[PDB]
Amino acid sequence: ATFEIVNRCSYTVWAAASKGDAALDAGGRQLNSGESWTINVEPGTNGGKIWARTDCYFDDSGSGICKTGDCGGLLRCKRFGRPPTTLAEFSLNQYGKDYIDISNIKGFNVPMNFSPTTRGCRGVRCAADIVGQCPAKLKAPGGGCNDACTVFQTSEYCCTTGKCGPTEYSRFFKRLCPDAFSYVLDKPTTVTCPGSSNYRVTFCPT
Repeated sequence: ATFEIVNRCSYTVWAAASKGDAALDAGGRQLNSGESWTINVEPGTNGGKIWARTDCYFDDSGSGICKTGDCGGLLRCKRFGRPPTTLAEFSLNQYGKDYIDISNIKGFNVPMNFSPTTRGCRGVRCAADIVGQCPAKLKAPGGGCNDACTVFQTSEYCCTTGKCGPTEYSRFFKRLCPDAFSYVLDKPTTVTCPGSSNYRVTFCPT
């Protein structure tokens, strides 16, 4: 499957793509404002994620640090990124269909559109100014808007027991971005696409 990753932000981002225990494609790359990077994701990938990282520094070996979304200090991510991270999430070729969503469960750093480039389903978007409107207690000093689990480490926010409800903090993310997951047991905003669809992830779509 092809994913075209487009940075429409005025600032540089370092895109990342992983399924948690491996890179997808090269796993990460710098995208200056306006740049596009097309990756190939193996059919059947379950639990893949694409995200932006901000304010990164990498040495010549590809080792360094990012203020949001850092994946063990690597340019080329093999693992998931440090919150806060707006997440484009997908599982491909799952009994004939693909499943996509955007999630704010690990917070928000950069606005995103995640859309098919092929027929048969709709995209999803979370492009509100979540960072600017972020509740004071969720603001990440390093940049971005943390989720409440990350900040407070409670069963209720992290849904540890598999029982949790919406919270004042989840409702903030849901108000600004109704079409993204705001907490683990949110009413799903997953889109079912034809199996083997292709996609585009656009940072700062508006």
